Amino acid sequence: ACLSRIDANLLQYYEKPEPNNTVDLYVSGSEYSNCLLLSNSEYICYHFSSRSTLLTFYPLSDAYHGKTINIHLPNASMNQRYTLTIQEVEQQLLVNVILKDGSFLTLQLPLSFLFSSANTLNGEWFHLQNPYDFTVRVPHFLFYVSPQFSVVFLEDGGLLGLKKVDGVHYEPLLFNDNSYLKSLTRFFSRSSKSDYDSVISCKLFHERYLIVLTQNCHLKIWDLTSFTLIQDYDMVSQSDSDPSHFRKVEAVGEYLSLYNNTLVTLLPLENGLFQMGTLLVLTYTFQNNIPTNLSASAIWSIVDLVLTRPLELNVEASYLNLIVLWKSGTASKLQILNVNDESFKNYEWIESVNKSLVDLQSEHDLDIVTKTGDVERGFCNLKSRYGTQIFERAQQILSENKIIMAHNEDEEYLAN
Amino acid sequence: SNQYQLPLNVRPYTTTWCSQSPSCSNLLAIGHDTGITIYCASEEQTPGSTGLTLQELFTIQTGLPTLHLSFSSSCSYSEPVYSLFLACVCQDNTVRLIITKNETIITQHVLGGKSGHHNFVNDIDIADVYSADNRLAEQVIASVGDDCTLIIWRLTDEGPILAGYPLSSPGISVQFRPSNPNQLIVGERNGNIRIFDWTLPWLLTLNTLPLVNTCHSSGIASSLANVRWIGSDGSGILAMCKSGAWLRWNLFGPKNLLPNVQGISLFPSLLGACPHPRYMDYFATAHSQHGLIQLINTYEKDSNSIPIQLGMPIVDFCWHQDGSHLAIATEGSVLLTRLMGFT
Repeated sequence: ACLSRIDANLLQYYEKPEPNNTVDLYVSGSEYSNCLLLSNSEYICYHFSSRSTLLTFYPLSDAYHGKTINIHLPNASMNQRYTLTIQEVEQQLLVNVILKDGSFLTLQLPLSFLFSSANTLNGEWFHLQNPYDFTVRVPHFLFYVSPQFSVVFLEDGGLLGLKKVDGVHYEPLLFNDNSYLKSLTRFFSRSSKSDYDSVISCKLFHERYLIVLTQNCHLKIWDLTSFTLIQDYDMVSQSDSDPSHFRKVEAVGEYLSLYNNTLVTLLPLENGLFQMGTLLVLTYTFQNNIPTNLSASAIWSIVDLVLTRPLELNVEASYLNLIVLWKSGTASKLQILNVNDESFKNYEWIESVNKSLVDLQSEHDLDIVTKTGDVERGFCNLKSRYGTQIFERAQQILSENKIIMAHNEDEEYLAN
Repeated sequence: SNQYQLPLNVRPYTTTWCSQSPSCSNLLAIGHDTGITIYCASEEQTPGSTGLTLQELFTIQTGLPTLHLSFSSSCSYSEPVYSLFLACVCQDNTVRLIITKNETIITQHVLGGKSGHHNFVNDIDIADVYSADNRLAEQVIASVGDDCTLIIWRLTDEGPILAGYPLSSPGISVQFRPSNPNQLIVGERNGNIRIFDWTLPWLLTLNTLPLVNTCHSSGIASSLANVRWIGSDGSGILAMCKSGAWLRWNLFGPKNLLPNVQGISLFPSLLGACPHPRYMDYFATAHSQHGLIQLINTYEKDSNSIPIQLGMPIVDFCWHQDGSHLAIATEGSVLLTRLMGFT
């Protein structure tokens, strides 16, 4: 383990577990969250709520004094954050969201407004729109390509194009699709709820090529100049073709990321295969399958992966680095795959500590410093340790469950 | 229960029986804001409910507060005249030994300033050490404070010998080992527990912090309240946290790998545990703020016994040597209460 965990609760120093400056915008976050870097060198954070009805923004480097903005949505998005995009166009956060009813919502949030004091917003910061009939063919994945262009992926397997003409209106530019004709075979139906080989991951290469990963782990490659299927690789027929079980991916997730012209793909074989080839001209060319090192049955799920330039690790022999984030319940696992050379055959897995020192010390009773004694002493201890957001959320959960402090010295309470 | 009032302007800080010396075990001292008061406990006819009453004998004036108090084995009675030796701590942050004939202080030794503790003194204890010939060779006082120091103060035939020892944290209690004055125990605020041979590194250090059973989390701050030896050979060690968590270790046979037993008082114990002089497995602990006292049995015979509940805060308490009576100083009084079961 070459890395350690440093936990940061951006409100820890302050008594109020919420910023005084919070603004609620309304249109006529504990399920997804991410950061995005902007023109001004500042990081903006965003959260999409459990229901996918609330979007929240706040500045990484000024969470307490800066403004957090809650944007309320009329209904949930069709398929969670997977039907949502956020990109900085020109001094604005452009946010598009296909909603459940079929609407295509556009949000325009000026950069200024995100770092201003204002609790008001002027002008058309949102546009509703119905470009296609999503009642019949339900979409599930929205992918940004450009300020005017971005594609839609459908549950049945089809791609839709979406071209912006003026500043607001969008129109379907359909792609040629003859994949459906496998319906002719006795092994597939159009009407079947199975059989769909929908896209589960997608990346844009050199502005023009659109690399898609399907539920059956096919890598298809679309040329946006042609709007034509250029490539179709079966990722699985390379390694040991197990007739027993290849788990066709049953949800959209982060199963590939590219750096320059390299491309790693996550294939499920005991949840353990990182294929990585190279792109070049368009041609994808295999190099090696790198398994994972995971035990206790292998019950970790990919959260996010990011292929990137090498780090400063204890091994100078490095060419590329894949950062990998697994999850199993609320427990997480961070690993770095180091590839040594341009052959993807020599590599090394680097693990990290997945609990902070403070937490480990508390769990393992290795804390010698924290003052002992009084019941209220323990109160100060825990309050100071955890921060007000958590401490008050915990005191909220207590009273709901009818657990109430008997007296000053209720040790049975503190235990809880 | 029988209740005996302290003088109207007397605020008690500490209460201790003279169990350390059989000649004087019916003597009770109360340290207060102007000195140390001595009472005598006698078997009246009474009803044999509480067949024990308290008679106030006298008051030793010192002119300043007394926070901790310990009789020595040197105490004696004569006809009548009481010859007393008391170790205590005063408002000037000094540690003192006062030798009296009744209320009159005939002799006084004071250890303070820079030569003394350099912060607040948290605890004191005293034992008499005799030579091979068996004259009084030394009287030894041990004390611990917030200056991260343990002080051993020996008063010998050729005069005083002073020694200081550094601590990793403030000293919160200290007590010589029963039947073996060569050994003693020192408690640090941080949970460290030292066994020490002062005649001589120091022999052993246990710690209650990492041992907390955590079936019920004892909390973030579980500052060590008290550690005391138990048994008449000092065969055991008992430690109690402010949180009420307690632990017991024995010292004999074979090899050892954990504390022998562990538990938790119903309430916090600001003053710590007061082990029974006759029943090792038993000790008393107070919820000093609401004025309740729980009685705990180490081998779980107890099942939450709370023989004492006052409607008032408890300042201090201690067992009479007989093991059935309890003396308790509250903010304005001292009670003698007899638990019928221990008779």
